[PDB]
Amino acid sequence: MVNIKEKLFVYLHDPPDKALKIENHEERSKKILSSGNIQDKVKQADALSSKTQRFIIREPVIDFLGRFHVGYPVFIHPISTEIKRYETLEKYIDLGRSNRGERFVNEFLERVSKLEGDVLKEVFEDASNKFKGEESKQWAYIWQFYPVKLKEGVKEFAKSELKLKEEEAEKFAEEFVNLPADTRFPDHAIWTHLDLTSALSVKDPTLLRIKIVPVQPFIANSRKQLDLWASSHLLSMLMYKALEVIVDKFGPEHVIYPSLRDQPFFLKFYLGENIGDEILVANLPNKALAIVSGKEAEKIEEEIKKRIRDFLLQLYREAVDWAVENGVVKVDRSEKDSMLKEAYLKIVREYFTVSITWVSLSEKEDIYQVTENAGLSDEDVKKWLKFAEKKENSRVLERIAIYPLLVKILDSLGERKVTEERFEKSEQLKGWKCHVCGENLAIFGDMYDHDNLKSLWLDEEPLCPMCLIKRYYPVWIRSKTGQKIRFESVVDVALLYKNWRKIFDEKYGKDLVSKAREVSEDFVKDNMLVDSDLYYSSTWESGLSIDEEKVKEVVDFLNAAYKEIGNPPKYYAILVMDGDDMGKVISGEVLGEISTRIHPNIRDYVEIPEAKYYSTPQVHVAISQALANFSIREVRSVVKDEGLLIYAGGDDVLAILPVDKALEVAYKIRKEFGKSFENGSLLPGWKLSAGILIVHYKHPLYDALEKARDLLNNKAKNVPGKDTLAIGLLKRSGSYYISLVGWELIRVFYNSELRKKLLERFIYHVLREVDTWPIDEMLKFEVIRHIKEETKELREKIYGEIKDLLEHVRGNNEVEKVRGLFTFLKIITDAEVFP
Ligand SMILES: [Mn+2]
Ligand SMILES: [Mn+2]
Ligand SMILES: [Mn+2]
Ligand SMILES: [Mn+2]
Ligand SMILES: [Zn+2]
Repeated sequence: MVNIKEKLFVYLHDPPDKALKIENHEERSKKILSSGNIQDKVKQADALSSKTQRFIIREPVIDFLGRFHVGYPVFIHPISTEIKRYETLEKYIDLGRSNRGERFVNEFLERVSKLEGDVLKEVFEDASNKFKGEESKQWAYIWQFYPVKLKEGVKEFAKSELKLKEEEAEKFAEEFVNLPADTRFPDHAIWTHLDLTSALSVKDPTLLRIKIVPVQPFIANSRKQLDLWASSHLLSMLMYKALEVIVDKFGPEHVIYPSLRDQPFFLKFYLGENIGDEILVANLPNKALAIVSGKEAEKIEEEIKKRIRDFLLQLYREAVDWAVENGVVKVDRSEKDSMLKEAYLKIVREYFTVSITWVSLSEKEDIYQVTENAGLSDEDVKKWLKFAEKKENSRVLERIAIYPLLVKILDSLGERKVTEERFEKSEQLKGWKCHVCGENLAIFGDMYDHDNLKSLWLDEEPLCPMCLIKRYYPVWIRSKTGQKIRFESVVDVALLYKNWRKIFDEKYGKDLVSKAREVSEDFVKDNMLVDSDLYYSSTWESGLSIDEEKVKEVVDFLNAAYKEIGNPPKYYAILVMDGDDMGKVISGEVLGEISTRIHPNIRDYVEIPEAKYYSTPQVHVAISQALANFSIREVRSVVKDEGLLIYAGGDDVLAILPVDKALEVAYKIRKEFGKSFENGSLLPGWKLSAGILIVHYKHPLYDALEKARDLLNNKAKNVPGKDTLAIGLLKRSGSYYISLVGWELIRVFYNSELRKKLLERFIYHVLREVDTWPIDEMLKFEVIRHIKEETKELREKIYGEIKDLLEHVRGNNEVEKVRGLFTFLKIITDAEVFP
């Protein structure tokens, strides 16, 4: 139901360069739109936005080209409260004003508006050319690529017409595109404001919350890395199928969370853009927030559920066909027909529960009634409401004025629904269970004895419908995107340690392949080993799936290689990260004081309640965009091809890394999640906790994921103030070493001379002594004990370093701190884990 002209008008009610001049900005919007159409609903949208405002200006103006003017405008990070100044823009504007004054102002404005109009026209043309039939895809394309093409055009304008250097031009454009929407409260960029106006320009706008469950039972129950990735990615695809409805009916700017801008799924499967291996990463969470017209709410709920069910069923059908064709199931046409029986289709149908809930944004009601019935009543909240009541002179208001609490409310309701629908879930047939998961009925399981059931399946491994879908999914992604993950096995990731696989392939690869051929022709496929574990001599020594004792020759060959280039890495690392109190960040209760959000100069001219800063919807959109930038760009940039980044949607991250790269990667992802700005774009100015679990490759994956999630949720997030890294080493021995450590310790230790000496006895004795010991003296004794002019310096320096490191260790008393620090030291200094 998308009409592109009206959408362009209501969207560009304000110009992108509103920050540049506040005076007569509607006129510039009229010029930009003049290329398209002629410049209502926007009034209602503006009023609804105005209801969220928590200020009364006591009239001051902040503007680059203004004439009472209170100075140039800056940008303030919503979470960080860090101030970002438009340096290049400021300089150029100042020099221009100095040289030609007002004439320069009008001429420059006319030029800039001419450029924005041009770019808008070109983009519109591209949209109409690429998507002739469908207006929805057109608007999606325009909304997506407009700020980009604008950035390129402004960069060209600065480089050519203004004769600026490459760096200065890039800065000029990046600062131009990321201008604020309200110079008084530069929490958010102009684009998020445009998005909100367009979203709220619809009749009876309502807030829609979507949740798809279960995440963990589906994901964490994986036996293979490929199955894990498949699970995460399939979940993300389900969320994309859900959001596709919203994008179709309304547009991408209607989705508050997650932000759809630069989303690989949105770009590839909707805008048809050609995408690389970045599509392999799962960037969409299982929770979503959108703005939808009130009349069409239920219809859209049914439509989302319908699309998800249908997609899953088609996926299952294609899966069945694939399985029958490639020999995954050795079956005849009658049985193939039986594979699609109502029971299995029903399993597929009812596995995923989708809870959609909504609340009208513009239906007036008592603020206090809403919050009290909700139970969201703090001392701060009461003041926050009182200010609104006094400002609007009305006790009852549109509930959008209580937007943050509303979201909370919605979440609550959603949660309950999740339970209810789960209670009314039909029991599953009684039968033999899937060999992969062990919780779902296997196909043919109800109809056959276990032996016969085993005979029907490849490698004697019966599959449930969901696991069959899960097995077919990588082929499906390969067909739809031309992409497959670089590392299929967990051993693939483990062997990245010190480039062991590359070095070994280069030196002894062909010989290992040939001797493998000597043992059997099954082990070698496409001149490569069919499985990576065949790189280990142990696999050949014992368990295999007889043959001549030539296998032993291979083994000795491998052992010889191990003598020459070192032993192969049998350990890998699971990195699971999550943001600290993210919900409280979004609601804004943790974020702190409201005063910091205002431009410093107008602090006196504006009246503000003595209460917490609860997030306006534009702030929510801003933060969503920040999380999208982080997950889509930064995390993937850090991991690169050093490992496998399975999932990255907003705050939470899931990746499999080699043991050497794990700590660096985790620390750098945390560092980048710390940054407030990268170029023009925003980043989360916040903190996250993580869990790193080092596991032997033979260990069952589901248990490893369990212990990793355990490390993150029960260890790292249970520390006051959080922001901790929980490192666990689970040796084949069965011994489990856990160390709780602050992020800085990684950097300090990497810088420490202690590391240099350690890499090029002590730790064991320290752990032995701590338990019985009654401490700085106790430490000093041992440091002196294990470590001629040089030695006093080295003892003093390493004791100093240990003293520094102990500070960053998560322990409540020094006994704890030493135990943790030296547990960490035990973890790194393991000859088995770090050859
Ligand atoms: Mn406006
Ligand atoms: Mn306006
Ligand atoms: Mn999270
Ligand atoms: Mn970066
Ligand atoms: Zn299964």
